[PDB]
Amino acid sequence: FVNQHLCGSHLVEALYLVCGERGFFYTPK
Amino acid sequence: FVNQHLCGSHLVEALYLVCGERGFFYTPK
Amino acid sequence: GIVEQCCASVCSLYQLENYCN
Amino acid sequence: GIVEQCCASVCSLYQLENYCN
Repeated sequence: FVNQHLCGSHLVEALYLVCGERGFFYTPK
Repeated sequence: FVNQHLCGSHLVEALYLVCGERGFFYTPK
Repeated sequence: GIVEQCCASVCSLYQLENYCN
Repeated sequence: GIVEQCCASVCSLYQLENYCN
């Protein structure tokens, strides 16, 4: 699922799945 | 959509919708 | 943290916006 | 940023993990 174009909710979803209980930051601009 | 229990992808989704182009940080632990 | 306030209990816009950049 | 590297172009695990806490 990660090695593709990922935009908006699709990108946030990938971060959530990959990062797990570490969480993440989403900084689009 | 925000004034309910929100867990896991549901919570990340709410942050994405509310925060818009500011983005957000998700720090569950 | 956010899990305690929005998953384990009822979330709010006031709390969610605290996590926006 | 992340949009340029993963939306406007093809994402990678190596880049996504850079955004994990």
